[PDB]
Amino acid sequence: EIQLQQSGPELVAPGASVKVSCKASGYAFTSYNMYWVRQSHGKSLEWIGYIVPYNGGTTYNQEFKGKATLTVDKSSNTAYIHLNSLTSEDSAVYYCAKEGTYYGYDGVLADWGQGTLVT
Amino acid sequence: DIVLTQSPASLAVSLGQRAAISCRASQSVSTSSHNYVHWYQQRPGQPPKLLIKYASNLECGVPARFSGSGSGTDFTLNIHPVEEEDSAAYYCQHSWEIPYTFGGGTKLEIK
Amino acid sequence: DIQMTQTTSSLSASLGDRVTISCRASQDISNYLNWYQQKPDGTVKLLIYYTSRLHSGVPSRFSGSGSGTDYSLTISNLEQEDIATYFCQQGTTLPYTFGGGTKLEIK
Amino acid sequence: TNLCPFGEVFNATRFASVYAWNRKRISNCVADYSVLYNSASFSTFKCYGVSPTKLNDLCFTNVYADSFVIRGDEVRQIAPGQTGKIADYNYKLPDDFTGCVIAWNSNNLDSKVGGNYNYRYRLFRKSNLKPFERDISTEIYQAGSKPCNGVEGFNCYFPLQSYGFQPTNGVGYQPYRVVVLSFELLHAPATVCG
Amino acid sequence: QVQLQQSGAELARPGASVKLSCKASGYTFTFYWMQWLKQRPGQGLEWIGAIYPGDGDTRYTQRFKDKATLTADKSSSTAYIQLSSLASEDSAVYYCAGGEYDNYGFDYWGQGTTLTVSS
Amino acid sequence: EVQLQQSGPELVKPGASVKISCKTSGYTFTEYTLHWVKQSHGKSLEWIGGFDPNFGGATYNLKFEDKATLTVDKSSNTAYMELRSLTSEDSAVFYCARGDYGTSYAYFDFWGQGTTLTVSS
Amino acid sequence: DIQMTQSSSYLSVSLGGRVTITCKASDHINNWLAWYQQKPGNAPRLLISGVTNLETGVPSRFSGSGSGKNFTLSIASLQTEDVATYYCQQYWSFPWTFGGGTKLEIR
Ligand SMILES: *[C@@H]1O[C@H](CO)[C@@H](O)[C@H](O)[C@H]1NC(C)=O
Repeated sequence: EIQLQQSGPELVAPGASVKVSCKASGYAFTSYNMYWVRQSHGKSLEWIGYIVPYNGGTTYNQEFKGKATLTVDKSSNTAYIHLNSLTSEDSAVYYCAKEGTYYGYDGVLADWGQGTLVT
Repeated sequence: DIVLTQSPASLAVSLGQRAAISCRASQSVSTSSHNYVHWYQQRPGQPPKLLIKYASNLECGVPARFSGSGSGTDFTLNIHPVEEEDSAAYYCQHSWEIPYTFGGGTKLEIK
Repeated sequence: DIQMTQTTSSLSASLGDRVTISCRASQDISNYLNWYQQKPDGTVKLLIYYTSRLHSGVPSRFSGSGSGTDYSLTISNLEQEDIATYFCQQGTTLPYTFGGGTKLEIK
Repeated sequence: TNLCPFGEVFNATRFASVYAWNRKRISNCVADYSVLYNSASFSTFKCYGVSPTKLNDLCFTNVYADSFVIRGDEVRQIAPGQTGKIADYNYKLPDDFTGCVIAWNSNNLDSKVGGNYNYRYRLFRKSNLKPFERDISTEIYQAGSKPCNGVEGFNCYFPLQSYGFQPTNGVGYQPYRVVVLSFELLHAPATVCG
Repeated sequence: QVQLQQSGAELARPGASVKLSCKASGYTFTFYWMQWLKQRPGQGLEWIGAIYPGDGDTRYTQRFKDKATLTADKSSSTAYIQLSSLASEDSAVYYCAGGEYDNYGFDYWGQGTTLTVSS
Repeated sequence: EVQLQQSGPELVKPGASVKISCKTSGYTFTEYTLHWVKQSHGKSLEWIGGFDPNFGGATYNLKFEDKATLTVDKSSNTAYMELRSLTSEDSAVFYCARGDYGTSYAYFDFWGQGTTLTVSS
Repeated sequence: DIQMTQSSSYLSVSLGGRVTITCKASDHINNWLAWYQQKPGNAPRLLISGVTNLETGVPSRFSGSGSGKNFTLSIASLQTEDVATYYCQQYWSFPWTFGGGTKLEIR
């Protein structure tokens, strides 16, 4: 199957820096844009950006370009996000999710990870 | 474009022996599982009719004596008994690319 | 009209040496510079196409570098096969204007 | 005021194969990119280097419209950087690509109940391809057995193998008629407009 | 293998015209550009122009715009450059070169014809 | 059985258009192409091009994009071909073949009678 | 940054009836719409990719509709496994903004 797993829940104080992994296994890892998305509690989702894994060229949102920076490793099949300079307002659930294997449009998300409840 | 020329264009055979009509292709019109050349028959005053499909597999409704074979660029036809019914022209074909070109065609006259 | 400004017209050394050849662009050509090679009988063949090391069927001594508007090809170790005039090129606007050419000859 | 034909390379009747892909250079246009959007039939529409909402407001120098028919699975090898049989031996896209890979699904068109042996792709080659390189050498391949006399014995194969296109294959073995638009953004007199 | 074989050396009087030839065979001639180059002896190459033989479109430069005119033959798989209203200016080696991807250099090169003009 | 019938023979004045019918009868119309083949008095057979009735298009040979067109009537099961801009050398007998399912044709199974076409004054 | 809205953040219908979710978009989007379903405590799943095309593995009670700026979802006869939120999504321009969302409760 197509399995996406991440780290567990985190706990840091205001004004720190975290990173959570996302290890893909079950497909050709160099062939899907791995996105990210943030969802606060009881509200709608909000974007962070995407990283194309063979190159490392990153795209970010407008309100998230200072905090989150993404990286990738083709050997370990892991996609990391590095969140810096957090607050209590940035306490949400973070997903890593690729697009559909036969749909192909640049923005749908057809299989999602678990989610690391960051505090 | 792929051109085909059939030699011998003048073939005369007696009633007992076999015939051998050739189809030489330009490119290697062949893959690992199919040969993309077909054969036909045309009597004078008559529309054509199919003999072989995919150069070996035999079409349903023939006297089961026309059976050719060939690998790659050179393809041949074999008619081991010949009768008065086999006094006609026999065109080649190919279905490789999108211009499908029939060959020249040789006249088989009985002796 | 980007005009490439190749610095030298003649460069000489001996075998075993490590020789670099420089080529300076007018504007910001933004990493679309080639490198060519012309043995004196008239045959021309490409050496590296993109600036960042991507070479096409050649020995692995030739590897250029640079970014922005200053570029340079270099050979790790040269032999008697490595004697030519080495052009640079630009690929972002018309016309494609070539460099001058640094003639190599063994000292 | 002449709108250049996407009615000749998109809704064409028969697409060429993968080992010999067509290419129609499109020039001197008023290019309506709005008939490409307004369809749910176009399955994958990935534009690299150019945002798809700004296609109508950009002017280029050349537009290359490549066309072929591959399997469903392979519609993700037509991208910068990927490998696999389609992207190394048949049709390789460059790294700094500025284009829009478009591919719908046509199983009502390119399939028979017994099989469709018209579309073909390559299997082996000595070197993987350079960008946009096309070769149609259908020679009986030298894979070893160094005296080769053509008769296709041991250690010598044909370099093409056909596709098996039936309606009862699922999604991974169905024909997806890809069209790879490739914009040439070079500083020049602007040819194709909006 | 692909090679671009070019014509032999020529002689021309001032006032006449030459029509050179570069027979491209080994790749698909009607798919990619064919670019003519000019080398005055002792100086670098100068791009004369290019021709797309599929539709017959030309990209002349400004200097060689009216004396040099480009035509190509689709069936014969060769390209022509027609120098008209000659002088002692055009005593130089003329090359033919082309490639599949133009942003990645010019891969295949011709041999080059030496053109002399005197009487 | 599966059989195809065309129109009658016809003489042609130079610079005119002729609609060659081909009335099919015996099978489901939208599962089989109808190609046309031209043969000129004992010369080699040449493929004009065929219609695809489920798609609604046609695939002409590149030496016949100028003078040939293929239109069908899906209701009455007839396929037509109109020849325009004709010279005097384009006088032949015109055949109406039958292929396979769309973009899968390789052989031509059943043929028609063929309308001999002559060009004179 | 296109904004997208929904009618009500809470739409409560009874079991087996009909529900009609409404999603209006700010700017012009052609058909590029998605939907999701987030049962609480878990990850969402794509239901209707495109405005009308259903994905493989969903029941056929769901039927997307509408065009222009306002799209609607409609469920044929509701069960107890579809009592979750339903996020509208565009995928036209880069900030692929999700909708508001509407959690459901039987009445
Ligand atoms: C192709 O033809 C169909 C038939 O009407 C049309 O709907 C479609 O928009 C056409 N595609 C293009 C790119 O013109």
